[PDB]
Amino acid sequence: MLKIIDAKVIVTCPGRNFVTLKITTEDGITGVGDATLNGRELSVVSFLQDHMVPSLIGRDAHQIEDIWQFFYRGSYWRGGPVAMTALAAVDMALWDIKGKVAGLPVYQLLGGACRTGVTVYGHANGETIEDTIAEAVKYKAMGYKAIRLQTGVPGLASTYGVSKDKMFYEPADNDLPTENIWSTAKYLNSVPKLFERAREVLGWDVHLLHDVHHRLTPIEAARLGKDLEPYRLFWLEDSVPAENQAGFRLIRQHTTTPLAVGEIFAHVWDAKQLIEEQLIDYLRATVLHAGGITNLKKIAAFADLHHVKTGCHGATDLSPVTMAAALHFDMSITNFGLQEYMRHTPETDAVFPHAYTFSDGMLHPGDKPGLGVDIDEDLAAKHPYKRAYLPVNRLEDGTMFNW
Amino acid sequence: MLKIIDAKVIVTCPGRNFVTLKITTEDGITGVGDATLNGRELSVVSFLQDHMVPSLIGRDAHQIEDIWQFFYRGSYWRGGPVAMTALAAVDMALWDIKGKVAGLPVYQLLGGACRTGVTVYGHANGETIEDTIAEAVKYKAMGYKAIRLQTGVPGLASTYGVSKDKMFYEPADNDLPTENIWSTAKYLNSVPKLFERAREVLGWDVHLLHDVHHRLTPIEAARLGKDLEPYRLFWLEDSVPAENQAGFRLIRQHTTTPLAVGEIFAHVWDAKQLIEEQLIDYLRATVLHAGGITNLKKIAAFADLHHVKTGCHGATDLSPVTMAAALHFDMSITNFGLQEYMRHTPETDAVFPHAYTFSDGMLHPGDKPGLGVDIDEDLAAKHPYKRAYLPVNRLEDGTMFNW
Ligand SMILES: [Cl-]
Ligand SMILES: [Cl-]
Ligand SMILES: [Mg+2]
Ligand SMILES: [Mg+2]
Ligand SMILES: [Mg+2]
Ligand SMILES: [Mg+2]
Repeated sequence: MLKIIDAKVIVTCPGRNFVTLKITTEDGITGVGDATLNGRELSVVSFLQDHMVPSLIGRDAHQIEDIWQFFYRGSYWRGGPVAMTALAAVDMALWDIKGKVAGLPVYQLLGGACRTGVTVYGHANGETIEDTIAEAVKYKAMGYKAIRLQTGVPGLASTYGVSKDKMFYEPADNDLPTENIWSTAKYLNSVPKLFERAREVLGWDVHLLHDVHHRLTPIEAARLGKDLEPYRLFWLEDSVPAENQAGFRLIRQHTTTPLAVGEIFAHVWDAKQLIEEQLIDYLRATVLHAGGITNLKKIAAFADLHHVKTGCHGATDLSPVTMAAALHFDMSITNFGLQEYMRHTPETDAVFPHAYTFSDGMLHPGDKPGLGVDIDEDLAAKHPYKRAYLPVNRLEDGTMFNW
Repeated sequence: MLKIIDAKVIVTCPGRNFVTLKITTEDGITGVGDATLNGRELSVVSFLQDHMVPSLIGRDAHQIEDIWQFFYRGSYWRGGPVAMTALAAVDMALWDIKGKVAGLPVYQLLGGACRTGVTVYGHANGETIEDTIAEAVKYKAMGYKAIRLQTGVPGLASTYGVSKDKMFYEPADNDLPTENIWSTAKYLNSVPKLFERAREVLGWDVHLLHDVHHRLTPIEAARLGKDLEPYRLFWLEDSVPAENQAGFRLIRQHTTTPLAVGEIFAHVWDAKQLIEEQLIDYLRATVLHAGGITNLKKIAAFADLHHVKTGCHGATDLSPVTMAAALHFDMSITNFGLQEYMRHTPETDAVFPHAYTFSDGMLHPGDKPGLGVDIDEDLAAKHPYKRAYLPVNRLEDGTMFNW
């Protein structure tokens, strides 16, 4: 029995906001879990500390699945990004604890190593095509096997994924949401040239990816996928908002460009139709926003029955605690596809010391017991919360749209 | 142009917790909206005051749909009970303001009166069948045209909906979740007798309802629905958890007992398959938990294409502000089915003075401009927040289950 004696929520902003749950057991074994929900951080803080945490106290930390079900079913209102992110933080901390008790890295509990390391993709961006390709050349030189390309839309002042930051992209940049303007036509007429040029310069062995970031309708995404077929993308991501899962049927009927979706998904139900009808090739859902290792492991098993591989999201708003958890998960499944890896700031790496390392285009979680990560509370305390929002996006006529 | 100059979240516990948003405009017109999420109340408080509210300041309150879209899309993570309940509060308050500007009750803006009043059901319960039926007789003498019946399960210490409270049921009763134990078989073998007896005593004109409260599988619910056909129930509610909406296909194939579901639903997507395959007869989703009048009006329109009527949830954890908004909505649609009405405490009614009245089995929202409800802030401040959780439920072997 590993009785839980304390559970605390820590908020810090070492370059951007992160929320972390730290659980302590009676004999001093601790675990951490990430609870960061970009642009709505404090709602999760409250969901944990005002509501979930009081029920953790006195529970046996060994009971991972029962605690998971207790919170998932016990909340009454079911799922949603706030609830599932809070649950993720508990789940990650409990797996961390399990590994420490077992004297083993978490991946050893989930099936053991299925690969030598975890292949990542990097984030090339620029205002013009030549700018983006110059960045991609850099990522290839740095040993990346896979690279996402995003580029400015001619005739629009701003677009998703293009900024002054080059090893990462940090869009939550203002204390009220930054407003953008969008034209779908300007984008559809321009973005295929990016991938034509990329293949001319970079060749055909490197994997190339693209995030549409929710801006198309299915018949538009069908067209974009066809236009991109000649360049053999690894995936085309989040092409259309996915609440209507049948929306992907039209895409799938018209293009063979592989499809990815799901960084925002909170539970299996957000992907069930997509997976069961073979409408996607990669599921982007994460241990952070879809309810932890416990839940993502179940989802991955279901995905593997339908040729779906994992392509976990990995933007900066997933802390090093999520990255550790994601790497243990990624190491231990047959149907791993790719792992996104945006670099954290040096201050973030200092606040969350961790065992995972990057070499030759792959991450590896290390072999420390548990997750192989912790939070330095003293350093965390030196970086207070700073309100910061994700941007919003409107059409040319002012219509509220999807960023 | 009606500039928003202030927006405050007020938390009060006049017999149970309620959260309320109050929006003030430049020239003094105010609106209120309910934001209460039973057992997770403080998470919505934070989602509103730490994240949404800062964007409300300076906006034109007339722009109801644009503000709705701004929050729904702008949060990035989409939907979920916390986000959609926060959004409902904003939406209710904006409609309140709109009615006030227009000098009309809200139902007059949504289509006008479609009926003389809003028919409700009440809440008969007791430990034995005789006790439950005597309660029903009381409600029938009070002029209720529809009555829900819940009764103790022989051989179980407790069950859903049975307590010492008789005009309402207030299950969030402890500062940690109260634990219950469940046997499906004991319930399936016993509950039809309640409705057999009810028809012998009450007759056939009164509408009789039952809330299964998430405790069956589809084939079990199919059986219960068949067993209850002789008694012609108005609806059989929440028979199975509904994340897998295709679960209702088996129930529908086997029984003609009418089905209701959805008090917990946060958005149209939670009901889309249920509605489009004609799997239910009544949608239970509310202006509070499914994103306001704006969203529920759209959902009701979709429902009406598939013979689905509204049966909004109306338990105590929906404040009088929700009930006002629910009644304006209920008055103004063709496909109204029934409105649930649990009584609030006298203290709750005093904190939330309201125009709506009850007579001859119907509620009517009144004819004041706006919603016809307000919050008395001075009185609200006399009743501080008190943590209180919904109960949890486990099977005989300890398995975490659905309450
Ligand atoms: Cl949620
Ligand atoms: Cl949510
Ligand atoms: Mg910076
Ligand atoms: Mg993305
Ligand atoms: Mg009481
Ligand atoms: Mg119910």
